[PDB]
Amino acid sequence: VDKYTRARNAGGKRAQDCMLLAAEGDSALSLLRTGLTLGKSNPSGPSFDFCGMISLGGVIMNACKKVTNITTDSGETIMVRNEQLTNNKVLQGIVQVLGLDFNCHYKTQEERAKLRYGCIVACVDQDLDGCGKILGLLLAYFHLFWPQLIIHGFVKRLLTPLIRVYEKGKTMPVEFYYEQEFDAWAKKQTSLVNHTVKYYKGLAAHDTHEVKSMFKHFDNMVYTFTLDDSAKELFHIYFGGESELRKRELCTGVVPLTETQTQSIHSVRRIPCSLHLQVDTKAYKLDAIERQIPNFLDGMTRARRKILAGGVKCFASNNRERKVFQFGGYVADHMFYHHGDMSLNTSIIKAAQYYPGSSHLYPVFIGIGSFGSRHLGGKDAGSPRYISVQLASEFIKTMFPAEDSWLLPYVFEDGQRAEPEYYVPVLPLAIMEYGANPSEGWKYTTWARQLEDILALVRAYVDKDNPKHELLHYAIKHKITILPLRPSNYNFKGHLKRFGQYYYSYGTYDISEQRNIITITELPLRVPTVAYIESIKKSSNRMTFIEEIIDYSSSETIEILVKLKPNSLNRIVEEFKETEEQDSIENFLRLRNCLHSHLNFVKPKGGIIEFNSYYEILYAWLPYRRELYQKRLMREHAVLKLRIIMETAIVRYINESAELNLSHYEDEKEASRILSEHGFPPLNHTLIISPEFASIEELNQKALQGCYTYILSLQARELLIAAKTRRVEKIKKMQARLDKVEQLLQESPFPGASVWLEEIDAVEKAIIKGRNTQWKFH
Amino acid sequence: VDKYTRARNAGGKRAQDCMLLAAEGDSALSLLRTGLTLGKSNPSGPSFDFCGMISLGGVIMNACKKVTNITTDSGETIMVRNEQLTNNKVLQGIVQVLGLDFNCHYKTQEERAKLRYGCIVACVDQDLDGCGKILGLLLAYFHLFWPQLIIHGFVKRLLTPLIRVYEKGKTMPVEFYYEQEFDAWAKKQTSLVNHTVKYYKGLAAHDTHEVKSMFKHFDNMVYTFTLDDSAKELFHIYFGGESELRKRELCTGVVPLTETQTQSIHSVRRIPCSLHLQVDTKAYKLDAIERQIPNFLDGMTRARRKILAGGVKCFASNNRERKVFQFGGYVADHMFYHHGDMSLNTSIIKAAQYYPGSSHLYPVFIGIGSFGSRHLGGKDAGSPRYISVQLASEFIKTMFPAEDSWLLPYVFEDGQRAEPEYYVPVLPLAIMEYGANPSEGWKYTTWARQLEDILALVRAYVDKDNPKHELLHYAIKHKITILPLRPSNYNFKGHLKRFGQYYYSYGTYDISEQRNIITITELPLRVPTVAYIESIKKSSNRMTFIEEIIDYSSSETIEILVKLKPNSLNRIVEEFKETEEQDSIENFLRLRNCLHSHLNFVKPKGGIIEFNSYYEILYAWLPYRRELYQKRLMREHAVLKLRIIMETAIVRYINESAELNLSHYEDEKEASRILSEHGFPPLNHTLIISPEFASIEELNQKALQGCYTYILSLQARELLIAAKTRRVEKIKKMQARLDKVEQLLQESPFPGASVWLEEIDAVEKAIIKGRNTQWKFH
DNA sequence: GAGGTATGTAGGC
DNA sequence: GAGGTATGTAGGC
DNA sequence: GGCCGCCTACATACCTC
DNA sequence: GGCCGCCTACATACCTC
Ligand SMILES: COc1cc(NS(C)(=O)=O)ccc1Nc1c2ccccc2nc2ccccc12
Ligand SMILES: COc1cc(NS(C)(=O)=O)ccc1Nc1c2ccccc2nc2ccccc12
Ligand SMILES: [Mg+2]
Ligand SMILES: [Mg+2]
Repeated sequence: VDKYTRARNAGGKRAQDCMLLAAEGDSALSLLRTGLTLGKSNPSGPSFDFCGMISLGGVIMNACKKVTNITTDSGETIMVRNEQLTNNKVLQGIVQVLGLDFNCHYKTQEERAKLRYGCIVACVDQDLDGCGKILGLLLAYFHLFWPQLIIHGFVKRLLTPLIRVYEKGKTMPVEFYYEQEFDAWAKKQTSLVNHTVKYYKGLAAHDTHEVKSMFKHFDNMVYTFTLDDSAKELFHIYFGGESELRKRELCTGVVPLTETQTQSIHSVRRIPCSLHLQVDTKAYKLDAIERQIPNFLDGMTRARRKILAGGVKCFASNNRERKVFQFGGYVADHMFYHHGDMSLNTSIIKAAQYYPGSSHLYPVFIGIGSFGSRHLGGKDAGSPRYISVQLASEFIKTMFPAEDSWLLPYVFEDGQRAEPEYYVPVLPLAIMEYGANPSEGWKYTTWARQLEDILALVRAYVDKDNPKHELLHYAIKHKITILPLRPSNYNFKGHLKRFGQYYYSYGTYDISEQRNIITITELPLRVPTVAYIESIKKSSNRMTFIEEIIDYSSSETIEILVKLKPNSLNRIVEEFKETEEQDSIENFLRLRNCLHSHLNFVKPKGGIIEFNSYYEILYAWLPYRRELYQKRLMREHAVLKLRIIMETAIVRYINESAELNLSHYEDEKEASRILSEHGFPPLNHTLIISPEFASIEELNQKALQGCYTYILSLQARELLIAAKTRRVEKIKKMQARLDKVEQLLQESPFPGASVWLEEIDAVEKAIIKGRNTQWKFH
Repeated sequence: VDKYTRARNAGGKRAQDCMLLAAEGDSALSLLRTGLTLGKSNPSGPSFDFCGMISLGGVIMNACKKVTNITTDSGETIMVRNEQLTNNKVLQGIVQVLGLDFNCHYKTQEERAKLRYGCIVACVDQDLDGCGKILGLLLAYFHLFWPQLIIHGFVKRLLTPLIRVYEKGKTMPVEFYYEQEFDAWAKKQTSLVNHTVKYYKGLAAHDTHEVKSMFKHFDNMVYTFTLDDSAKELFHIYFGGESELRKRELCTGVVPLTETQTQSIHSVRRIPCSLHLQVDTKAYKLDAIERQIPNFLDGMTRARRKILAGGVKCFASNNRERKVFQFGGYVADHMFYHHGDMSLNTSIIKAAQYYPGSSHLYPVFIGIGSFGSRHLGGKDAGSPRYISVQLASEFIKTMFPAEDSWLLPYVFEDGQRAEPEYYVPVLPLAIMEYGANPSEGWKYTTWARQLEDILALVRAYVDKDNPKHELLHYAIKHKITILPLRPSNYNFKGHLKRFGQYYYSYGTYDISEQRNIITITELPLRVPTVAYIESIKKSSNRMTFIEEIIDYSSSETIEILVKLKPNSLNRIVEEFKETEEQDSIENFLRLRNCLHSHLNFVKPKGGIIEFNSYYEILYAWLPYRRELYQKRLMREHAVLKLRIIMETAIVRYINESAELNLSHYEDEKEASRILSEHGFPPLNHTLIISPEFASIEELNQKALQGCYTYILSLQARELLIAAKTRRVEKIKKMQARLDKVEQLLQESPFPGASVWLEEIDAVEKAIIKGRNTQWKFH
C-alpha cells in the first residue's frame, strides 16, 4: 500500500505496544514526518519506531450506505460489503496495514492482540472540516464493522489546539480548542493587552518550536474514543439510508458541550462517541449546509458571494482582464478564504461559464478563453493557468448597487471585514439561476423562469399605476398568486408543457421517411447533448432500432442525425405507444425531461427554510428590498444633511478668512479654540465625506462631536472665488437632492418606489444588452 | 502511447496526406483541441481528420550525446543508441506514432510513404524558450538520425505571431513575429496612436477569434524546414560532446537575419535549418546564460534578483509573514515573471534555505517552517502551500541601501519598470555565496571565503588609515594581491588545507580501537551526509571492511558511527596507503573533498567574463561601488539644494501671506501670475519631494521649469507659527546636511569613504547578529 | 587501460 | 417484480 | 498536492580482466 | 499541468426470467 511507512518492531512480539498515525492530508503527513525525525531530547517522545504512517488521502467513503445487510434470515445478522466498498484503495489499504479481518469480532484480548498495531490515532486539522467529518466517517465505519474496538479504546485521536494566546514574558500558551472557549476567555479578560493571538487553521501552520513542544508532551493531548449505548442511533441518524431522519436533527441546531463534560474530557482522555457526533459532526453538517445551500435572497452560495466580493474589490480600480489564479489568490488573501485553491478556481470557472443550458443564466464575470460549450457541460474548460476572466461592471453596478453593498450586514472574520451575509439584489437570483446542489441533508434544485412574469410581478408590486397592484397586494395577504410563472425559454427552441403539477421540456424533431433521417435540432435544456448520446448508445433494444449516430452539432447549436433501419419506423411506433403528453419519437429519443424543484434554502440567520413554490421565495425576498431601500434613503438623507451643514461651514469660513487672519496663531489647539469661539461646529469630516457603512445611530453619535480638521486641512487653492462659486453650486445641487429625497420618503406606497422602478429599467436594459451579445460587452 | 489521439484515415491508404501536430505543452494541446473542434465554416481548415495529436512534454533528451558511434571500423558508420535514449517514453512513443525505424534511411518515395504521417508539425509558444530549444533539439535529433526527412521537407512547424497590433476600424493585425521587427515598426511609425498592442507570451493567450482566424488560414503560417550542407557543423557545435566548441560560438553574440532572408522566408515557407539554429537557438542559449550565470556584481541570478525585488516591494509596507505561493503570485504579477510558478517557488525556497553547507550563506529571507536540514540538502523541504517566508529587513537595508536601489539602472519590460540590471551590494555576494550552476555552455562553481580577509581588503582599499592602503593600491595597479583569501570556516568544524593550486576540505574523526567505533563528527562541507552514506554503502570492497552504518545525526549537527570488523584496522591501513595530504581513515571515509572554482560570470551588458581568482572579481566589483557612491552623493547634493530652495520659498510665502491676501483672486492662473510677479520661482514639487530615480541632467532640466502647486497645495494648518519654526529647523538641518555632503565630496581618497566605512560597520554588525541567531531575528 | 554508468545543481519546460 | 449499477451535478477533500 | 524526462559544464571510482 | 476516491439528496431504465 502506498504512503505507508513500515515502522520497526511492528506486527511482531511488540506489536501491541505500537501506535498508528492516520493523516487526513499531506500537511499532517509532513508534520508527523518532522515530529518523528525530531528524535533527540525526547525519551518519552515517539520516534519513528512503533509509529508507522498512513494517509487517509482526504475524504474517504462511509460504509453505512455501502453495506446491504442481506440474507440475515438464517438466524444470524450478516452484512454483505458492496464491491464499491471493497475495491476502495484507502479502506483495503488500512485494513491490510492493521491486519484485521471483517468476519472476526475482537472481543477477547488475543483477538485484538493479533492486530498489527496496538492502537490507531487520527491526526487532522482543527478547523471545522476534517474533525467531525473525516473522524466522523472513520469512527462510524469502525463502529459499524467492529464495535468492540471502539469499546475497548482501540481507536483514538490526538487533539491539537486551534487557537493559542501567548503572553509576553511567559513561554506557555492558553492552547484553546474551540472558538466558543476562546470568545469566553476574551470576554472574561479585562483587556486584550500583553497577549498575542495565533490562529492555526491547519496542522502545517504550526512552527518548529510548536511541534517540538507538542511532541515533548505527546503522551498528553491524545484522546481515546469511548462507545456508549446511545451511540448506535446517533450513527444511524447521521450516516445511513435514512434521509429525513437527519433532516429533523439538523433543523434544530448545535448544542454546546456542558462545562462538566469538558472538565471530564480534559481530566481523563475518554471522549464519548455520542458527544463527538453531537458536536463536531453536527457543526460540520451545519457548515456544509451554509456553504452549499445558496441563500434564497442571493440565489448564490457563500463561496460564490465571496468570489463576487473579491471580483468587485479587484475590478473596481480597473476593469482590466485578470487571469484565473491571480484572481483566486487575490480573493483568498483579501477575503480570507481558508479552504483551498482548486475548489476556488473551479467555482470561479463555473460562475464565469456562459452557454445554453448552463447553470448561470446571468454570469457575473465576462470570461475570455475556452470555458467549454454545452456539449461537455463545462467539463472541457481549459486550465486555470491561462483562462481570462473580467468583471461585468455594468451588469453588477445595475444589479448590485454600491450603496446597497455599503448598507449590507457584513461577516466578520477574525475581527476583520469579509463578504456580506447576503447580497440582496434588485431581482431575486434564486429564480433566474438554476442548479442541482446536494447538500449534506438537503437537495437544491431550481428551474429558471421567464424574465417577463417576474418583471410584471415586481412592477405591479412596486408601481401604483399597474391595475394589478391592489390585486397583487391582496394576493400577498392571501397567497392567491394571480399572476402565472413559466419556465424561461431563453436558449431553448423547444416547447414547455405543464401536466398535473410538473412541467415538462420537449425537444423538436423532423422526420423524412423518404431518406430515413431523424433530425433533432433541439434537446432538453439541461442534458449535455454528449452524455445524452452516450445514454442513447446504451439504450437497450434501441441498438437494433438504429444503425449509428453522427454528430455535426457545433458550439452554440445542436443538430444530430440518427441512422435507423428503413423498416424501423412502424415497429418503434407500435412498440413505444405514444401517450397524450409525449410522442413516440420523443420516447425513442428520450426527449421528455420532467423537471423537479426542491426549494431548500437557508435563512440569513442560517436555518433551512423550504418553499413550496417560487411565489413564496419572491414574497419573502420583497420585504428585504423594502427595508433596505427605506434604510438606504434614511441614511442618504442623514449623510446629506451632515454634508450640507459641513459645506456651509466651509463656505462661511472661506468668506470670513479675509479678516479672520488665523496665521498669527501658535498651534492647532489655539486655532481650534478660536474657531469654536467663533461658532463653528466641530465635525468629524473623515466620517462625513466617507460614511463607510455607518448606521443612523452611530453616525449621529459620531457627528455629535468632532474636530476642525476640515477647516485646517483645506489647501491654499480652495480659497479662490472660483472654488467658492463651485462649492456654492454644489451646495445648491445637494440641497435639491435632499429635497428630492425628502419628497421621495413621502410617497404613498412605500419609500424608494421610483428608485426601484429606475433600477429595474436600468438592470433590464443591461440584461437585454447582454442578451444581444454573447455576454461579451467589449 | 499516452496523450496520442488516433486520427481517422491515418496510417492507411491516405496516410501520406495526413499531418501530425507536436505540442511542447498542454496549453498548445488545448489550443489544438479547440482548433480541431472548431470544424464548421472551415473547408480548407483541418478538422480532427488527418491531424492526430502528440505531446513533447516540454524539454526532451538530445540524442547527440546519447549516441556512441562505436564499431564503425567495419567499413560502415553505425551509431549505437544508448539505453538511456531508447527507454525514454516520449522518443519511443513518437517513433511508434510515426511508425519509423532507425535502421532504414528514407531516400526514395516509398520509404517515406511507409511513414504513418505524411508530415510532422511542431507547435510551440513564440517566446524565446521553446522555439529554438524544443525545436532545436527535435530537429537536431531528426537530422542526426534521418537527414533525408529534413532534406525532403518531412519535418515542418507552424509559426504564430508573437505581437499583434490592431488598428481601430480595421480587422487585420500586423501579426509581427520578432521583437526587433516590432521595435522597427514602432520607431518607423509617426506615433503609437490608434493602435492596440497585444503580447502573446504563450499559445494559450490567444482568444477564440484569434485561433479561428489562424485556423481559417491554416494553410498559411506553416513553414517547412530545409537542410543545407552547412547545417551539420552547426548541429555539431550547438549540440554534442564538444563543449569548448560552443563557447567560442556563444561568446560572439546573436546575428540578426538579413532583410532579404526574411523576405524569402515570408514569400515561400522554406526555413533553412542553419538560419534557425543561428538565430533562435543562439538567442535561447544567450537567454539561458543570462538567466543561469549569476551576475558577478550581484552574486545572484536574474530570477533571484527579481525575487529579491518582489520581496523588497512587498515587505516594505509591512514586515508581516507571507506564504510562499502568495509571494510568488505577487512577484509574478508585479515584476512580470512570465515563465512559471513551480520554478519560482523552488527558487524562493532555495533562497530562503539556511543550514550548514547550504548554498546561501546569507539568505535574504527569514524563513518559517520546514525548509529541510543539511541531511537531504534541501530536498526534504515542505510544500509551498504552507511554508512561511518573511524578509530580513535589517540585513537587506544594511546590505542593499534604498538610495542605491533608487540610482540602479532598471530593466524595462513592455515599457514598464522591472528589476534592476544588477544589485551592486556593499560586499560582493559572488564571494560569500557559493553554488554549482551548469549553464548551457559554462559551469559556475564557487567556494565561500572568510568574512575577515575580504573585510580587511575592503577596509584597506577604503580607509586611508590602514597601512596597507597604499600597498593594496599598488596591488590593484599591478595585480600583486598581497592579502590572502581563505575558505570560510563558518558551520564547518573541519580544517582547510592547501596543496599545489587547489584547496581541500577534511572532516575530523576519532578512533577507539578498544571498542571499535569510528566517529565522524565533521564531514566535507557540501556533501549532504545522507547521499554520502549511500555512496559509502556502495563503496565496493568497503562492505567487507565494515559491518553496518548507524545514524544518530540530528539537525544542526553530524555524528555517524561505523561498525567495522575488529581485524579491519590493520588491513585498511595497509590497503589505503595514507598519503602526505590525506589520511588512510580519511580515504576510507572519503573525507577528502577537492574543491574547484569555475568563475564564469556575466557582465552587466550580458557577456560572459571569466576570472582566474577571486581577486579579479573583487577588483572589478570595487569601481562599480566607487561610481555609484560618487553619483549618489552628487544626486543627493542636487536634490538637497532643490529641496532647500523650495523650503526657503515656502517659508517666505508663509511669512508674506499675512499681507499677501491671495483670497481675492479668481482662478489658479491669476494666483500663479501674481506669485510669479512677486518673484517666486516655479518648481515641480512633485519631483523635488520625491525625485523617483532622476538623473542629474534630467532632474536639472525638469527643475528649470515648474509650477506653484507647492504654494497652492499647502493646507490651512501649515501656516501656524509652530509649523514655521519646524520648517526653519528643518531648513537648518538640511543646510547642515548639505555642508556635510559638500565636505564629503572633497575628501582626498574618493567621495563617500566614511559613508562606505559606516555601511560596512552596520552590515557586519547585522551579519554578526544573524550569526548569533539561526538567521531568525524575531 | 579503456570504456561505460550514476547523480549533482538552478532555472527551466 | 425485485434487486443491483452508473453518472450528475457545487463545494469540499 | 506530487509519481514519471532530461538540458547544458564536468572532478570522479569503477573492477575484473 | 492532470491520471487515480468519493460525500451528501434522488426522478430513472434496466432485462431476462
Ligand atoms: C481518497 O482521496 C484521494 C486518494 C488518492 N489516492 S488513490 C489511493 O485513490 O490513488 C489521491 C487523492 C485523493 N483525494 C483528492 C483530494 C484530496 C484533497 C483535496 C483535493 C483532492 N482532489 C482530488 C481530485 C481527484 C482525485 C482525488 C482527490
Ligand atoms: C518529457 O517530459 C514529460 C513527459 C511526460 N510524459 S511521459 C510520455 O514521459 O510519460 C509528462 C510530462 C513531461 N514534462 C514535465 C514538465 C513539462 C512542463 C512543465 C513542467 C514539467 N514538470 C515535469 C515534472 C516531472 C516530470 C515531467 C515534467
Ligand atoms: Mg483543512
Ligand atoms: Mg513558454
